[PDB]
Amino acid sequence: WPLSSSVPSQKTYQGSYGFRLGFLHSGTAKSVTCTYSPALNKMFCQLAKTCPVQLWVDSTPPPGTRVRAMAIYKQSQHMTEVVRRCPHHERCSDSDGLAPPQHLIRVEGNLRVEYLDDRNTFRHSVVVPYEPPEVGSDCTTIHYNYMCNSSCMGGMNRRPILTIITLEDSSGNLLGRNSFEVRVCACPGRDRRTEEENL
Ligand SMILES: [Zn+2]
Repeated sequence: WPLSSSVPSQKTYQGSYGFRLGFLHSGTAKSVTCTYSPALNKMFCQLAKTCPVQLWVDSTPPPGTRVRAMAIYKQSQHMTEVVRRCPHHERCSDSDGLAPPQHLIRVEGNLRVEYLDDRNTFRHSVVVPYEPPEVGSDCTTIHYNYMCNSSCMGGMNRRPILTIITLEDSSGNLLGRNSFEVRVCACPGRDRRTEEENL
């Protein structure tokens, strides 16, 4: 696969709308589906399972705002390599009828989801309309699904990745950015507790 000639910025930018991310406070019981470590800024999740990510703003972005998610390798020497699904999963029969079979990150439960293969940078990304929080709610939740394990040979192959979440206006202008590390693994709860053990 062709390397990208560029690397997306991962610099945090709250912007005019005071944009940042939140995650459920899920703990590390062995049963948890998805769990986020504030100390590591790292989400631990399972293949193809719901991964809630919260959008928090201080003021409401204008109508037509969109929310984009994109993965990059965390290690500088792999950064120009496009993060994609391994050949095995690229060929498996788990299509949801909306997502490209090579894309690592999907969004579930949203029929307005849109996927992009960037024709210049080669990066994959997934975008949904920004929706303000339901009345009485403090944030907007997106349900992401990661469609390969961190260990997948011929794919991520045990290399750490970051998900970059950006807010953009209807014309593509950057309004906000935040990011977090992701490990897609068999037992998120155990793995988080173990990785934090090294602190
Ligand atoms: Zn895979």
